[PDB]
Amino acid sequence: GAIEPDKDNVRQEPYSLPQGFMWDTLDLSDAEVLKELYTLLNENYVEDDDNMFRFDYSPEFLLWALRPPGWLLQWHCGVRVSSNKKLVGFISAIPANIRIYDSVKKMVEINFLCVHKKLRSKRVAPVLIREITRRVNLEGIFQAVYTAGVVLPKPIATCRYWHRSLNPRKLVEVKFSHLSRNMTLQRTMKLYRLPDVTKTSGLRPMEPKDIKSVRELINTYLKQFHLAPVMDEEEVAHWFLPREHIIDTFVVESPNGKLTDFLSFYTLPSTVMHHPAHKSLKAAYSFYNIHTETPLLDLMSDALILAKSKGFDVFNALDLMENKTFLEKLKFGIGDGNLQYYLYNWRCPGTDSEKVGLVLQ
Amino acid sequence: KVLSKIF
Ligand SMILES: CC(C)(COP(=O)(O)OP(=O)(O)O)[C@@H](O)C(=O)NCCC(=O)NCCS
Ligand SMILES: *C(=O)CCCCCCCCCCCCC
Ligand SMILES: [Mg+2]
Repeated sequence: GAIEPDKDNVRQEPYSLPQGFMWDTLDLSDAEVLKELYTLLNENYVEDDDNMFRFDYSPEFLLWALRPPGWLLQWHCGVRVSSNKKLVGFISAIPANIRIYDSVKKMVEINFLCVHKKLRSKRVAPVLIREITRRVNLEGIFQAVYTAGVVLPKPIATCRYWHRSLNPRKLVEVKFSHLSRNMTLQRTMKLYRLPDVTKTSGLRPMEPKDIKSVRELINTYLKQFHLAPVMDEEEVAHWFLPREHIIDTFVVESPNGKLTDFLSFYTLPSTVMHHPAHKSLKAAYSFYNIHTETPLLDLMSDALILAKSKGFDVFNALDLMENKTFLEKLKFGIGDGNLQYYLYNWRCPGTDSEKVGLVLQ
Repeated sequence: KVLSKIF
């Protein structure tokens, strides 16, 4: 359970930054500030282990990820250089109802912790963590969930990335992938060829009228996992209604009209930092895929077909939920990255990745 | 948080 009880005293004044820095609460409704945050992340956020790719979250994507129902302006915490007002730090919290084993707790999800490359090792990130903790506590929330590539003490789970090539030649050219150990490039491309049309009957984009049904579908499905979100109708609409270049959700409407399944994946390109011919890698990420009548394998096959039809170069997925049941069959290849999940102020046994039912952007 | 590539 909780390590420390809900506090009886929380600091009311912001924590002190090092000299030369100032706090700024970012209002992403100001296109100027949203562009500043986009630039910060596009130039300084997470890169692959060999520094060839760097996340390229779009401004619209940041709006989708950072303002779900109940979002708070004070939880978009930025840090600027005082002398020239340049944005050099950021961290964010968004509210969520998170079920850990049997306990449904109001928590925050922490994300987008980023400090400018030139202003690192100045102990800015620890102050950012303290300050977001303070701002969350003052709203009456004392647990958090988050993910990281770094191995910190006592993760609740470790998940592995897998990758399904959709544009093998490009992936090989930019060194995201490599030539098969014993096949020509051409035979590799033939190996990963997908059908031109989906197979599942009744597969169609999600629409507003689907909200409640989708809610019903996900909250039931997620019951089997040890860590998972619990979503109300507003949250379902936010996280799953299609937004072009951001989030795609397809539902399976049975003949009578009931929804029986749905698949979803979000759009998250990577900058290719040093290639003479390629500047970006278009990647889809598996989000939440719920099955009650369609086999999960056919579901994810259709997901791959749709991502391909939409011009994606690769389809990524973690080995959580039931994903291990289709990863190898659908020709995913194991990635070189591990994602750890962590709970703040909650002590509980760790679990396996297939018992993790939470996906963060 | 993690930008994985094919191993
Ligand atoms: C990890 C982080 C934020 C530390 O910044 P810092 O201000 O130099 O921390 P300090 O070493 O001074 O305690 C910085 O290296 C960074 O922004 N890396 C890229 C973003 C990232 O990896 N976020 C993941 C959160 S674990
Ligand atoms: C990626 O951006 C996650 C970075 C998480 C850093 C540690 C966050 C610790 C919890 C802070 C919020 C506490 C609210 C009770
Ligand atoms: Mg620093």
